[PDB]
Amino acid sequence: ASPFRLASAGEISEVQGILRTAGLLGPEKRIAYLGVLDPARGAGSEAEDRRFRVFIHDVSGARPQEVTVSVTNGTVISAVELDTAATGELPVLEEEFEVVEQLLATDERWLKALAARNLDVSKVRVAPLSAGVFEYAEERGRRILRGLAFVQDFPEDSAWAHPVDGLVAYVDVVSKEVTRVIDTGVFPVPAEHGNYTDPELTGPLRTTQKPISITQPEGPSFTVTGGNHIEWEKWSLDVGFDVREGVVLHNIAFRDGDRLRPIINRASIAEMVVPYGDPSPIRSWQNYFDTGEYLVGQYANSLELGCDCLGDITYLSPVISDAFGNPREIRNGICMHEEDWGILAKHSDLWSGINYTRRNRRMVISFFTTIGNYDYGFYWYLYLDGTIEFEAKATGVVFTSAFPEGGSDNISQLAPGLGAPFHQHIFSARLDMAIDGFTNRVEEEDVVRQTMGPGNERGNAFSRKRTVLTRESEAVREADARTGRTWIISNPESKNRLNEPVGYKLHAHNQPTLLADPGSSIARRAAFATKDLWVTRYADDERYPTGDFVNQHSGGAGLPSYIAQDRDIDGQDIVVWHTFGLTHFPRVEDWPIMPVDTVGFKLRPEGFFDRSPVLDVPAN
Amino acid sequence: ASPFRLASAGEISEVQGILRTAGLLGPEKRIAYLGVLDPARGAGSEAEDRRFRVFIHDVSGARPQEVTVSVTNGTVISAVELDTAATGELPVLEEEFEVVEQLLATDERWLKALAARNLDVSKVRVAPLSAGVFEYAEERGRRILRGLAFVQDFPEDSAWAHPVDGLVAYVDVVSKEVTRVIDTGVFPVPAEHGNYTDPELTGPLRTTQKPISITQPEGPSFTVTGGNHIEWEKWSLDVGFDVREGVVLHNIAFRDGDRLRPIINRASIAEMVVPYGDPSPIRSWQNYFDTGEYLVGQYANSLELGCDCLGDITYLSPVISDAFGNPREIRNGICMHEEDWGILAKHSDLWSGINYTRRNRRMVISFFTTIGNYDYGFYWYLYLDGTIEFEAKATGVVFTSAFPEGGSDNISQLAPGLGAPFHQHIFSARLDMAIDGFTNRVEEEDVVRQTMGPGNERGNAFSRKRTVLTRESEAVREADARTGRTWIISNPESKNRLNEPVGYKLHAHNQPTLLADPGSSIARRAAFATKDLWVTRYADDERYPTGDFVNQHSGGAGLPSYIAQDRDIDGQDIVVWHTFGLTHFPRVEDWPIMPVDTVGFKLRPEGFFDRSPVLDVPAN
Ligand SMILES: [Cu+2]
Ligand SMILES: [Cu+2]
Ligand code: NA
Ligand code: NA
Ligand code: NA
Ligand code: NA
Repeated sequence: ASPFRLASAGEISEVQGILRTAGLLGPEKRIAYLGVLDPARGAGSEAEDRRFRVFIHDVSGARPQEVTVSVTNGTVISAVELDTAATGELPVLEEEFEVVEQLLATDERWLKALAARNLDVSKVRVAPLSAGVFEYAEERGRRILRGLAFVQDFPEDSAWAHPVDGLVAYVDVVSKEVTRVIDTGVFPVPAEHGNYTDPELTGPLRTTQKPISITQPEGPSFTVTGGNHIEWEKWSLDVGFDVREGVVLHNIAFRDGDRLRPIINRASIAEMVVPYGDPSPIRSWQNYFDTGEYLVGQYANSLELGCDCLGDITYLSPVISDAFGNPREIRNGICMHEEDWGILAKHSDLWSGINYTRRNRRMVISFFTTIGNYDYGFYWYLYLDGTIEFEAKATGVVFTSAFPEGGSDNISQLAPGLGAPFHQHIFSARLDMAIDGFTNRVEEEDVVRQTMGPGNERGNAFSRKRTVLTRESEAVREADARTGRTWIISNPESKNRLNEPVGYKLHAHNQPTLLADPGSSIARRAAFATKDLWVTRYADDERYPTGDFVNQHSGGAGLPSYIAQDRDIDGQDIVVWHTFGLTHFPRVEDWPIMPVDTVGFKLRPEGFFDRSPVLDVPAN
Repeated sequence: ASPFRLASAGEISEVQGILRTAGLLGPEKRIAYLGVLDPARGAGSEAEDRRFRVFIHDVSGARPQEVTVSVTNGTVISAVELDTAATGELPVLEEEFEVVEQLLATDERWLKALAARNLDVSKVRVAPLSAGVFEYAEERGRRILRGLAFVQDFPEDSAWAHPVDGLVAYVDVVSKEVTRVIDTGVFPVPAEHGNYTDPELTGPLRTTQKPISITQPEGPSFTVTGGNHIEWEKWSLDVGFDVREGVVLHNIAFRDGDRLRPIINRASIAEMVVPYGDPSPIRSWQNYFDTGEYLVGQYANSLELGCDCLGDITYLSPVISDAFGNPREIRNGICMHEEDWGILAKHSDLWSGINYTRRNRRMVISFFTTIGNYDYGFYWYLYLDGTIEFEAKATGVVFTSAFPEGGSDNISQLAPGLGAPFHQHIFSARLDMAIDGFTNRVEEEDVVRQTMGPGNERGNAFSRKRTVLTRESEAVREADARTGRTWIISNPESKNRLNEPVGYKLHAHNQPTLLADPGSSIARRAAFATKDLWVTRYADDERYPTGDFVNQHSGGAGLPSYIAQDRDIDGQDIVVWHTFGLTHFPRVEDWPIMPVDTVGFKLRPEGFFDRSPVLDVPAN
C-alpha cells in the first residue's frame, strides 16, 4: 500500500505492455533507463499513482524519447523526442560494450596496430569507455565510445596486467563505424601476470585465521514490513532502489517519545565521477560518471552470505528492467543487518559510586557494484544516538598503463613496466532535508579565535560563528578544515526545550575536491565536484547534480544552472548536495588487487533532542 | 627473558626495598611516579639490566628527588634533588585530591561563600584541579591545586548537574593552607538532576534490542607469550604499560616472507591536554594535562567482559606502584581481541569470469581511564593489510558551569540554567619510527594542481610533490587538508623491488590545533599542541612533548627546547610527534552523559611491500 514500495516485476511488465501497445517499443527500441517516480510534494490526497520514467534509445538512428507512464491508469502521460546534440545522449547500454571490441577486430587500422606489436587479435580485450566532449566536431550528436586495449593471455587471465599503451580508438556505436584510430608509438606490453588466485603469486594460503562467529540467537532487532519499510531502534525509513542511483533512502525519521520526527526526506548518491590525471592523449579524455553515464544500480552484485555480508543478514532483491522491458531480479542485491559498534557511553563516578557502561550498535544497509575494473561498496549506517553516516568502499583492480622509461609525474609504477595513472573518485550526496518538517535552513559554522586582551586577559577564550545561507547564489561553499568548518541544517520554526532551533550538523572529511583546471571539459561537466557544499531550493525536476543526460553533454547542466535561479533557501524546502572523494595516487600495495579504501560523511544531531536520546538503552 | 616484559609485583617490591634501605623512603615520602626504563639503543650485548625511574615527593616540604634504581643489581644508580620552581612540580598524588575538599570545609571564607548560597558544606563536592602558572607570584615553588564546587543532593546524585559558579579556591596542599578564595557573585545552582540511571529520567528501558553473539569457537588467532608478546597475522609486537602514558606498543614488526621487518620501535600517547575556552576568571586557568599532570595509567578501569569488551577477550593485568611502593594490580586493565572488519578486497571480472571476495580483520588493544568527570578509551588497531591506526574515544560527563542570563559566546546551554564551557581535547602521539631499521626520513607530500597549457592541453593533469625535512628547525609542520597533505616516513637505504625507498604514510584527521592566543600560558606550556607534526632526532631523555615535570611548569619545556638543537634528521634515528584532537562545543545531546566521540590517525604502507601483502588470505 505504501507509495514508496519497490518496483515489482508486475509493474515493469505492465510498463512494457503499455509502451508496446502505444507503438513506442518496436524491435529497434531499447530501454536505457527505467525507474519509478517519487510522489509529488504533498501527497496527502492518498490518490496513489505509480508513475515510471523511461529513456528509450533507437538503434537505427532515430531520435530517442523520454516517456512517463502511469501503471495505475495504464496510460502514457507524456512522450518527448530528444535532440541529443542539445541535451545530451542517453546512458550507455550494456549491449554496446561488446560492440566496441567486435567492430575494432575487423578495422584495418586496428589490426595494423596490433600486428606491429605482435598481438593476436583474439587475445585483445577492449575496455569500452565513455567519450566525454572534446575537440572532435564530428562527434556532436553521435553516440561515441572510446576503446583502450588489454591483452588476455588465456581465458582466466587478468587482462589489466597487460595494457597496450600508445593506442586508442573511437567508435560510433549506432552507425557501427570506427571514426579514429590513434597510435602514438609502441610501448612494451607489461609481461608479469596479475592473477591473484594463482598459487604462484599468493604462496601457500594462511592457516592461522581462526573463525569469528557472529550470530543473533533471537533474530535481528529490526523489522521489515511492506517489502522495504524498516523499523529499528526508534528509526523508521523506506529502502528504495533505482537503476541509476542504486540504494535510495526515503522518509528517514526518528520516534522521539510518541512523536515520529522527520529528518531526511530522500538520501542518495546522485552522481559519482572518476577523472584521470594523465595528460597522455591516450587517456587525457578519460572520466567515468559511473552513476550518470553507466547507471551503477544495474551492475549491482549478488551478495554472498558469509563472504560479502556476515552475520544475521536480511536481503532485498530489487527488480529492474532489461533493455527490452523484461523484469530482471537482482537476487540478494541489498544486505541489511545490525552490528555491534563498541562503547556507546561510559562513566565511573568517584562521588556517586556508580559505574555505568552501555554498548552502541548500528544498522547497515549496503550494496556493491562492479563497472569494469573497479568495485564500489555503498554503505548507509544508522546509529543508536541519532547519527547517520555514509561510507563508500573502493576496491577492485586499478586502471593501468605502461610505465614510461624515465618516469612520470602523473603515473605510479606498480610492477616492471606497469603504471597506474593518478585519478580521483568523487561522489555527490543529494540530501533532501526535512529536519522536523520541510522549513529548513543551512548555517555555516566556523571556529573563532580570540585575541588576548580586555575580556580575555589570559588569552584562553575561543568561540564560534554561524552564518545563515539565505539565497542559492551564496550557498556554494568550500571546506575549511583549519577553522573546523561544519554546516548545520536546522528548522527555525521547531525548537527544543531550551528554545533553540532543532538541527543536525554535517561533518565532512575535508578531502580535496576536483583537481582539474577550471577551464577543462571535466570541470564544466562535473562542476558539482569543484565545491564541497551546495544548497538548492527543492524542485521536482532537479534530480542530479550533472543533469538528466550526462553522456556526451557539453557542460554546465545540473547544479550551476539550478543555482542561477537564486531562490530563497532561508526556512524553506531545501536540498543539500555534498561533494566528497578520494584522491588516488596508486601504491605498490594496490596491485594486483586493491585493499579497500574509504571515504564518506556523517550527520549528528545538534540540539535536535532535549537530552541524550539513548538514556533508555539497557545494560544487556 | 624479554627486556620489554611488563613490570612484575616482585620487581616493584624490590624497588621499594632498595629505596627503603637507601634511606629514600621514610614515612614522609611518597612515590609520585614509578616506571621501567626502556633498554638503551643497541642492547645487542644481551646484558639485561631492569632499571626503574622513580619520582619521590616529600609531604613535609623537603625537596623531591628523581631516582633511578637497578633491580637487576639491587642498587641506586642516581638520586637527584629537584628544584621545583625551576624544573616543575611532581605529578599530582591521588591522596592530595581529598585534601582540597577537607581543607576548604574549615576555611571561614569558603564557609561564608557557601552560607550566602544556603548550601550545606556536607553536600558540597570540590573538584581538585591542576593549577597551571599564571599571575600569582606566591605560587612559585609551591604545590597548588584549585578547587571548583558542585552540590551532591544525596550520596548517589551526580554532582556535575549542580555547579556552584562564581566561586573558586586555591590550596597549598603541602603546607595545608587555603591561599585564596575568590567569590565573583552568586549564581543560581542549576536544579534539575542529571541521574542517568533514574527511571524518572530514562523512562522505561527498551525491550527491542536482541542479542548479538560474537564468539570464536576455535579460540583467537593471536598468541601471547612471555606475558606480553603478541603474534597475530604476521604482526609481532610487545604490549607495555606505564603509569604515566598507559598502554605503550614496542617493537611493532611485520613478518614479510621469512624476514621480520621493523616498522615502529615505540608508539605511545605521550601527552594529552584539555584546555578550556571560557574567559570567566572562575575557569580561565583550567587546563588538564591528563597524562603529564595526573598520570592516565594509574586511573585505568577494570574492563568487564560483555560490557566493555565483547567477544573472545584476552586480558592483561598490569602492575603499578602505589604511593608507598607497594605493588597494585589493575585487574583486567587491558583488553585484547580480534574483530571482523568487513570486506578486505573484492573484484568480479567480466573477462576472466573470476569472482573474488576476502574479508578484513583487525587486532584491538585497548584500555579506559577515568579522571574526574571524563572517561577516555585508547584503542590501537592492527589490520591485515599493514595499516596501523589509533583512536581515542571520549565519553563521561561534560564539565559544567552556570549558564549566564543573557547567554554566552563561550558556553553551551545544556539544561535550564546549566552551561558547559567550550574546550578542546588534544593528544600527542610519539612515534619512535623504525621503518625497516633506524635510518629514516620524513617527506611532506602535497597534491600539485597543474594549469591547462602545453603538455596539459586538456587541463586534466595533476601531480604531487614531496619535500624532505632535513633538519629539526624545518620539521615543525602544519596540516593542509585542501592540498591533501600527508607525511611519508621512509628508509632511504631499503628499497622495494621497484628500487623505490620503502615507506609508510601518515594520514591525519586535520582537526583544528590549539585555539588559545599564542601569548597565553597554555600556548607556552602546551606548545606541542600548536602544530600538527614535529620530527626530532632520537634521544634517550626526550620522552614527553611537554617535558618531564609538567605540573606548574612555567613553559617552554619539551618539543620547543628539543628542536632548537637543529639536529640532522635526513636518514637518521628519528621520532615523529603528531598532534590531533577534538574541539568540543557541547550539545544538548551530550547531557546528562555523553555519547562517545572519536579522533585519531592512521599509517598505511607506501611501497613498503613489493605487492599487496594480503594475497595469501583464504576465502573462509
Ligand atoms: Cu582509485
Ligand atoms: Cu569534551
Ligand atoms: Na549542447
Ligand atoms: Na527538503
Ligand atoms: Na621555571
Ligand atoms: Na627512530
